[PDB]
Amino acid sequence: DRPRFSFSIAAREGKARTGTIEMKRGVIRTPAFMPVGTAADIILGNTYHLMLRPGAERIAKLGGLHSFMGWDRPILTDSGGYQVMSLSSLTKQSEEGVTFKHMLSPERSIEIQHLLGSDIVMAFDECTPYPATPSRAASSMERSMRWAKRSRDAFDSRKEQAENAALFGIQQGSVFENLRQQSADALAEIGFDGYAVGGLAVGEGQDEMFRVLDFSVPMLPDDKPHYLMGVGKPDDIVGAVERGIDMFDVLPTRSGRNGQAFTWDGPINIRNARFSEDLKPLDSECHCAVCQKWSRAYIHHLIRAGEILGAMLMTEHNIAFYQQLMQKIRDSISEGRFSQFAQDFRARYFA
Amino acid sequence: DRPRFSFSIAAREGKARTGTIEMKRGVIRTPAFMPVGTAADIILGNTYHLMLRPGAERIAKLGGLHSFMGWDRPILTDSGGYQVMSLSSLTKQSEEGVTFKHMLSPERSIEIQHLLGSDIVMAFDECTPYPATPSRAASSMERSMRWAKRSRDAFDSRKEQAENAALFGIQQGSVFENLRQQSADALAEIGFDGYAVGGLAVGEGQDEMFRVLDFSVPMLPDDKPHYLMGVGKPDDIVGAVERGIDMFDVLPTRSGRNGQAFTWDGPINIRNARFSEDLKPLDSECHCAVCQKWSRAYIHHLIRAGEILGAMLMTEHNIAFYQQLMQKIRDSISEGRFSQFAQDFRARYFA
Ligand SMILES: CNc1nc2c(CCc3ccc(C(F)(F)F)cc3)c3[nH]c(N)nc(=O)c3cc2[nH]1
Ligand SMILES: CNc1nc2c(CCc3ccc(C(F)(F)F)cc3)c3[nH]c(N)nc(=O)c3cc2[nH]1
Ligand SMILES: [Zn+2]
Ligand SMILES: [Zn+2]
Repeated sequence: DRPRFSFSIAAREGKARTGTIEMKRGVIRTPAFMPVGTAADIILGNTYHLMLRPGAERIAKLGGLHSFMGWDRPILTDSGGYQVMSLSSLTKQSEEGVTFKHMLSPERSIEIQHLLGSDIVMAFDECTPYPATPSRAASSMERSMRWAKRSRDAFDSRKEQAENAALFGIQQGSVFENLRQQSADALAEIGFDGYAVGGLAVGEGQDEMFRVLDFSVPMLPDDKPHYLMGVGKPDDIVGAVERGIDMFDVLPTRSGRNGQAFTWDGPINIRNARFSEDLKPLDSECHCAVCQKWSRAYIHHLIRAGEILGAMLMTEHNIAFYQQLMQKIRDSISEGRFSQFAQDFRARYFA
Repeated sequence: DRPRFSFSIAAREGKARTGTIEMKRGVIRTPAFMPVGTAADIILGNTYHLMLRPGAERIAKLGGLHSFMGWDRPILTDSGGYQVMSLSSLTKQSEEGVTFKHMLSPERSIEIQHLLGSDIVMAFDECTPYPATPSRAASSMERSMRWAKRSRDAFDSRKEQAENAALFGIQQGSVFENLRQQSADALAEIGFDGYAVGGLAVGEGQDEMFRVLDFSVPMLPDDKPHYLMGVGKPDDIVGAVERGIDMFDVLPTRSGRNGQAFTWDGPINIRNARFSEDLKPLDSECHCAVCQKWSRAYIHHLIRAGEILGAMLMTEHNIAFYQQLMQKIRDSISEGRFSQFAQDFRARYFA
């Protein structure tokens, strides 16, 4: 039987790594893309949504999220505070947690994720808004580190969870190297199964995000997986892998419902009239079932007609494109040609 | 190679028949349900929509509807006037045809259907509004019969169409037995490959529809297929088969996008809170892939969350339910137990 959690690195090129995470419910090939489940080796559950509808205790009554969704492989859940702060109408923050229109604390977040039955559990953190002053970023990061210890202790108190799931800590510190270092040190002292880079993809832009990754990822333990939260476009993924990221989480699903398809030649808006007579598939190389069978012209027609089928075909293609991207990344690292792949990818994607 | 068109009756029970239509692109088992293609042995194309977007000449440039949609089996198209009269903003009717905000005439309707490349072509008719006085129903039916002859002649003038497609005539006459008889006589004198009962499912209600079918279907040639246009709910289908109908055309697709699932125990609205914890599949006997894998509770969750996936699962189930219904109808007629099936179906569907 597979272990609770075991990360092995099979090959490296620069800071890029490729390998596997073994968990009880399956193996996760890295670098990994983790799509939303309601849209792969692992999918994301939506803690914030589920805790409100139908509620975590109701999901548990129905047998947990794996049974509920019909997915027997690993599931990752976020800790819910990012979404509370982004989407909730009124919020009140304190050392105990966040109250919103409900109190979400480290202990309650871990318990919710336990009731949902997810395999990779995120610590309950605060995603510092951007921009942040050094003082505010430090106070925020310090609270997140106290919450990371509380998250660790709550997870360890639940036997079923401690024995069968894994817990990731989340680095904060905004764009400041010294605070990122303090955060990494605090997380490593507590000890986690994996480490996420939090507080990015919050308006800073790709150049700044990459600059922060340049110094932040090496601060995390090398022998554990690195998860960049909230990222991202295909070019963000490639650049983050070049900087040592192993795991990524939404755009392909959102894009698919809004007319946007990803291709090796960049994104296209299939509703544009230039596709009305285009008999090529969405992407010329894509092996997905949509591209095996249907043209841009027909998908354009369906979306313009308001047919749900059009958006679903777009979404299927986008998810498959992302997984082909991840496979090409894994193969190129394993073959020692990832630097060349990244160069060729960018030249064509942006041409 | 299959013939252009050949209808064979394999078994009968009362007025009900089961058999096959052979056409060049495939065999159609009857009684047949014909779903919309943009949602089976045959699908429906949407003449009215296609003639406006992208236009019939553009569909032909793209290789015809079979290539466009990725469907190599038979396609049926309506003649477009029903939809023009239902949906168009302004219309002007004359002996030549209908002008609307375009002129659609028998000749142009046949040409459009030729450019689309459909296999079963409907004559261009007028669906008389309900209720209609005897005088208005007669004048309308008489115009439709003149248009049926023009449709026949236009179809026969196009070699590719005459040699590879089939043409159905459409009976009109509102609810009046004498006019239905005159219409059937006129259509049989012209000669068609199949015969549709038009002018029903326009607000008259099931009792009146069945009363009209009781006398109208026997007026059509017994040795040719009978297509009831616009029908309908599962109970309408069963009763129409009991009255000699062989072919049916939308509700399962519309219902699937509006929260309604068909089951052997009647329709259910999956958004209702009573399904939020219901672990049973949509239908307890359905063999479709949705019912093999997911619960009412999860489909409820997806639709309530606004996820496109929920509506698509509902639609897949509804289409599959309809096809299981048709298979049970065909099998029960072939086995001589259709009368019993209809009785058992109604008792449970309405319980
Ligand atoms: C978009 N930018 C971004 N997203 C971020 C997220 C949310 C991750 C998430 C949550 C739920 C889903 C769901 F679709 F499955 F619902 C998908 C992804 C973060 N989460 C935490 N905990 N700390 C962070 O510092 C952080 C930074 C993030 N930047
Ligand atoms: C709803 N009631 C109804 N629909 C009727 C229709 C439309 C059939 C049709 C057209 C297009 C589609 C599409 F979904 F594929 F687009 C699907 C079905 C009739 N059509 C003609 N020609 N004469 C009639 O006398 C008649 C009576 C009809 N009663
Ligand atoms: Zn594709
Ligand atoms: Zn089903």
